[PDB]
Amino acid sequence: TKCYVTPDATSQTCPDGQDICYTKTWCDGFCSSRGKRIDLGCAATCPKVKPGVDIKCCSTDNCNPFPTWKRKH
Repeated sequence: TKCYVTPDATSQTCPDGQDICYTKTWCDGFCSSRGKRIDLGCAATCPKVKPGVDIKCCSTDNCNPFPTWKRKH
């Protein structure tokens, strides 16, 4: 199982692997720093090419609480 964001339910799905939680976005800090951002997936590698979008990956499962919201949470 894994994480995600989509704050609605909890946010630990896409079993498949094995893999990671990846969240990639746009902004992170002041633009919309209280929704969201973020598209996420069931990973497949966080490399190191990024312009301006915030990309985080972490192996594990659920990684992730960090639903964060507004502030947490």
